[PDB]
Amino acid sequence: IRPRKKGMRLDRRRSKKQYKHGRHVGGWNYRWLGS
Amino acid sequence: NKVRTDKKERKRAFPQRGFWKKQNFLQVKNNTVRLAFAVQGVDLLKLKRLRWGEVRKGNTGWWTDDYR
Amino acid sequence: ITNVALLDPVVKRPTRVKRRFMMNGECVRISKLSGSAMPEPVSTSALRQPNLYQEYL
Amino acid sequence: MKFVHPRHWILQWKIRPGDKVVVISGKFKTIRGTVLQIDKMRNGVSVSGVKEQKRVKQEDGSFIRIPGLIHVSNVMLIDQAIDLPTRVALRVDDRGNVVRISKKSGLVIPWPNGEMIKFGDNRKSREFLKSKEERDVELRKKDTPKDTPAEVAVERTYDYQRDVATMQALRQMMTKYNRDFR
Amino acid sequence: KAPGKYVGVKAHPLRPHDQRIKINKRLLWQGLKIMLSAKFAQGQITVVDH
Amino acid sequence: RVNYLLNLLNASRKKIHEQGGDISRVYVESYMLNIQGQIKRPQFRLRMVNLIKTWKF
Amino acid sequence: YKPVIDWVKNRINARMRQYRKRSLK
Amino acid sequence: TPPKTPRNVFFPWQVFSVHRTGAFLERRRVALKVPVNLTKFEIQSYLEKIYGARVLKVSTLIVVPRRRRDIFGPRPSMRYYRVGCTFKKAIVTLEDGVPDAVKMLRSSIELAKNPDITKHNLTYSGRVRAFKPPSAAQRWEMGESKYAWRLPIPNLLAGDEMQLNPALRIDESTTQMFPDFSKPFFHNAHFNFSWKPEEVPFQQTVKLDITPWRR
Amino acid sequence: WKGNWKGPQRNKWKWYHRHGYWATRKKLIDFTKYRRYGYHERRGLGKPRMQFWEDPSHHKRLKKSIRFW
Amino acid sequence: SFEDLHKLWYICLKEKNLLMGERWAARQHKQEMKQPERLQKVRRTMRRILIVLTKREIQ
Amino acid sequence: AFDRWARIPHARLDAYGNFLYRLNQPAKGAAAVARAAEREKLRVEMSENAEFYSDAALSASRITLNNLPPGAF
Amino acid sequence: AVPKGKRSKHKCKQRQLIYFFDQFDGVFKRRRESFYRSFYNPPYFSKQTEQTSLPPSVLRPFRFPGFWPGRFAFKMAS
Amino acid sequence: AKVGPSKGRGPLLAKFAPVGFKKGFGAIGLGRHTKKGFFIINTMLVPMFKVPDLSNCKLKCYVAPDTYRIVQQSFNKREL
RNA sequence: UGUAACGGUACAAGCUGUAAACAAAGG
RNA sequence: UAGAUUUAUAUAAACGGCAAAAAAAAAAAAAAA
RNA sequence: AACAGGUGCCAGGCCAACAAGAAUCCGAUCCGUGUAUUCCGUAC
RNA sequence: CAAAACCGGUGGUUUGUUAGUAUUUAUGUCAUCAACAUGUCAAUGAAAUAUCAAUAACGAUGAAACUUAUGAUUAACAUAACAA
RNA sequence: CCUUUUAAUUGAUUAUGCUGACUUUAGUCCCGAUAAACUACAGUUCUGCUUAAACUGAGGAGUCAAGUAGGUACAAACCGUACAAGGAUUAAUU
RNA sequence: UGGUUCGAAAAAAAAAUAAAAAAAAAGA
RNA sequence: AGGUAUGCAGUAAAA
Repeated sequence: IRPRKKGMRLDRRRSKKQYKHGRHVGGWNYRWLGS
Repeated sequence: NKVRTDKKERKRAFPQRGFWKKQNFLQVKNNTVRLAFAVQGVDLLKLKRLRWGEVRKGNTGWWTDDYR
Repeated sequence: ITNVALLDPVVKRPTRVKRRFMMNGECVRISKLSGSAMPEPVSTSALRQPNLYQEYL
Repeated sequence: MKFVHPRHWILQWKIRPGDKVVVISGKFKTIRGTVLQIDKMRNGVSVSGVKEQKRVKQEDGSFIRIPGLIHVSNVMLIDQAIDLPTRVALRVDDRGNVVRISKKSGLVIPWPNGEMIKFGDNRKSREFLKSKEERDVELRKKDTPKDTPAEVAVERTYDYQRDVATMQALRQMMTKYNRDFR
Repeated sequence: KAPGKYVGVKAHPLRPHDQRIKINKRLLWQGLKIMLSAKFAQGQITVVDH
Repeated sequence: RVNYLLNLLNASRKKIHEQGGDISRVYVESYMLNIQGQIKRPQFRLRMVNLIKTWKF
Repeated sequence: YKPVIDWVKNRINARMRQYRKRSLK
Repeated sequence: TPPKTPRNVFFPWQVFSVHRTGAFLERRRVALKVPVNLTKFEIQSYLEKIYGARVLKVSTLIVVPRRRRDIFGPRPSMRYYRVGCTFKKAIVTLEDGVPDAVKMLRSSIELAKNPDITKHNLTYSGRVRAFKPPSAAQRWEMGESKYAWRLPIPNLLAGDEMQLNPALRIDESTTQMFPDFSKPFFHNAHFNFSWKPEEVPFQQTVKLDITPWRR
Repeated sequence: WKGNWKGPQRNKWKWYHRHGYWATRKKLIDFTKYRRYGYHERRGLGKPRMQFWEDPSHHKRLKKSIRFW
Repeated sequence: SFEDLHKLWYICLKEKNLLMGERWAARQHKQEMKQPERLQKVRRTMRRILIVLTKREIQ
Repeated sequence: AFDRWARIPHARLDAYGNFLYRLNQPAKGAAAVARAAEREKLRVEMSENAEFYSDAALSASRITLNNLPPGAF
Repeated sequence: AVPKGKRSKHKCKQRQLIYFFDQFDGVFKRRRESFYRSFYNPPYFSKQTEQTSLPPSVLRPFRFPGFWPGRFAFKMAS
Repeated sequence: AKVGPSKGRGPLLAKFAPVGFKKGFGAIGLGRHTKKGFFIINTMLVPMFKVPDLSNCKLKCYVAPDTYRIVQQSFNKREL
């Protein structure tokens, strides 16, 4: 990705999409620590 | 390279008649090392040429054996 | 439990509580924000209330 | 023998070095002997006259056979009152002491002498039966240039009041700028 | 990954399913009666006080 | 590469002599070859990649 | 790398297909 | 990575160890393995306070062990690895000498690896031509004047211990005989400076004829 | 080819500014896919359960949630 | 006291420097140093010094 | 390296010794203390009613093992 | 041009024998004859193998003691 | 890949980067860059090592082997 | 939370954080 | 729960306009999420 | 017959801290948790 | 016309003997991305706390060995021995 | 064993089938540009090409790559190697 | 001798880095 | 015709 597009894109962790999937080593239905 | 990531093994899959030995460069390097040792009184070449268990003090050899 | 937080006795804001031990072995819970000791938990005698939902069940 | 999974560790043992036992299964079945060592991590037992096939040559040029480790479940304790092998029950008295009761006679099988048992140098989970030669030296009875002598080691110099005062002074007089390096 | 191109890929794979079937309740009733008759005939029935 | 066979022959002669056989009347009566495998190396060419083999017997 | 199978999804889909198939009219 | 050094330490954890080099080191120099995050001032203060050493200079390099591929043994895993740890090599120059047997490596198995013997006459790397900056005496400021040996004070201090005449240090097996100045000869033989002595006669200055066709 | 041959270049500046850790973060890709040398969200199990014979005084499970002074 | 532990810390630090020098020298020859357990001894001593001081501060 | 001053065996040298030492030590922690209290109450009751129980039952009530791990058996 | 079929094992065996005889009569017999004629001279002594080789010798051993009519060794002196 | 941390190359360093890349190793700061390419050093920021007078100290790195026996007997005499 | 980089540890797909496998015997 | 526990993972959101740089004088300045 | 683990392989009674068989006979070459017969324990 | 629980602790069952297993990198690509490499942590053996003695022969241990024990396993395919 | 059942997706000489092993072509094609000597009484083989000075008050007129490409025993190992004050004022010690 | 640093000029951010650790009572 | 050695602000002119 080149500078002009980088200057307008946002980082992955600026949203909540990271916490809306259950992907993990054991599969796709991660049970978080502490349930 | 040492990590064997290059493609230099590709040519080695084909025969070649021979390879340059770089003897001029290697002999210059070897003589530089020999001079560095010799200025301090060491005969590195003699040591390298000695037979196993052979002791020769000074610049001596088969000719010394012959004439002594 | 993650939706809840302990409260500092001095600042009254979410805090973290660590257990420290004196020479004699007495345990003291200390709050990060102010360094204050935690007050002793309210006694079961004072906290007790009937559980009417279980009686209903 | 291989080390066993801790799932198979035996919490309290019914067999100790010096006990007389009989092998129940294997090539050495029916053979009686005395327990020479036990390994509690391997669940292993060594019995005199059983599995003696490892040879070692000693100074006089002679070969001696050492007995091999076998699983503890292949031997049964011998009750000396009836001179027969028997199962063993463990009973705890009100004093807190553990004793062995024969299942065939109901009598106490006393523990072999405790002074005849030696423990591994770095692992006390293995026990050995002392010989008379090693026992005799028990009754018959070096520092280094960087070791502290005991008279200095056991010296007590800590005082609570002094420590409190000195640490408070350190904390309260600490500075933060180096004025002597250059 | 396709049939004939990978081990573990099937064209007609086995599928999870319910193995239960249906039978006429009248047939079940008649079968119970026949089973009691068979046990009596073969002497595999004993009657106890309690 | 016949040094391998020469080493085998020399070692066999020495072994038989040490065991007390008369080297003067020892003959090679038969042989047997047993393959063990072949190590393969890529050889990159104009339009294809080949594999050259070094035997192991 | 290994091709790990999503058994939750596969079995749920298989059950859905089975129920539909056996309830068709 | 390593914990940052506090303003007051009271309990230093940093390990200074002696490093045996395969290269040559001078008389008053020693090589030490040190944590990467320490500065020259920190190293010098550490050595002067914990050991009382009189340190003159500290030079630093960062050493990262090279990548290595496991390719050799039977059933080899072709994975990458590094032998040792990344560290700061600190070469300390002190007021007093350090034994060569301590600081440098030796060998009677590979006879060529004797840096204490070969000294700086060899480069212990792939470097072919050694680069050395001009010496302090060769510099001008605080350098050795090439006519100071003729001055009164140096001769008063020399006494009978030293002879200052440079003519006495000429290597007979290297220098050539003096030539006649009126005949063709090389400047490099006996002059050893960047100027023309007046005793050499007038020289001809030749300017290239770049356009002969014009004349 | 024409003249001197030119192919894909090996440029550290370009590669690190276009395909590095932060550049990959800014890209719009499947972040649930495992990446050895970059950001990914295939989450791990954490520290496993203690075996019955280990010392609970030494068994450890949390780093950030309990970080005190 | 604090002074004795402070002195012992530096004594152990010097010993550890020497021992690590020996360990690196041995590794250069691909062999184990002599009496390797001294390093573990020194490490245990230093850690216990720190434990003793920190308990007093915790009080 | 074996340390003779350490009372509890090093786990990496003697795991069995470490485990048995911790088991035989006095109970510490709320769960272990509670379990020890229940065992003590049962022991007292059985000692009072000795004539109504078997020798094996009495011995089992007398067995002592503190600081067990969760789901030990 | 390429083969129109696979050469059979029978023909491959035939070729093995033919090539064996070719190589035998072209190289191996000659080399063996030269080797056996070289025995009438002292063995070659390479000056580049002095450091590890035995001292130069001229004697060639008689390798079948059962056919030796002479003496094998001299009695120890005194 | 041919660039980056792959194939055992690991994180980037100034040794492996072109001139201009800035990456240290964790040293403390000791001054300020000037506006003209210089760096003014302040020695007040040099950490101060606190070293006690080790001269005439009877303590040593290890402890004599007899200390174990002495202390064990001295404690058993109290326990018994 | 999870993961990783370096460092220590048998120079490691384990353990572990410069206190880098262990304090349990303190006014 | 005896202590200790480096670095990265761009976080004033345990919080509230949106909008680059987790939140940027008014206006220019624009929106299906 | 799922009366679980371990023990040289298929053990309710050899070990596994609380029940009950070193049971007997027959086994190419070692062993047997095996075959046949039989006794015992079980609110397991 | 007969018959009439809640919060800790401890084990067991089912999921599941009938189902499956997934955490580390070697290798490709500018990148998105793709992709079950290398048997097993493990010489053999139940036991190495059975590999001792030894130039060689006979011996030692082991059920089986200097070896169908000091890695096992089709076919295609490789080599030999014996037979009219 | 027999009996009954099995939803096994259950029978392979063939899809320029897939994943592999192993034959034939065949011991066939493939071998890059210039080379000698190192001695039974001194020495200087021949050839291709020519920036090979390394303090002379001057860091010796560059960038980039080798994720360390000219260190080290006839080693595709182990070990070692980039010092901006160049540390040996080592005309020392002997 | 360069980078760093000011300018060009840049969140156009080289993950494990810094003149970059809660920011003056600093105890001279 | 980038910035040179007490260093931060700051105006003008210019081989």
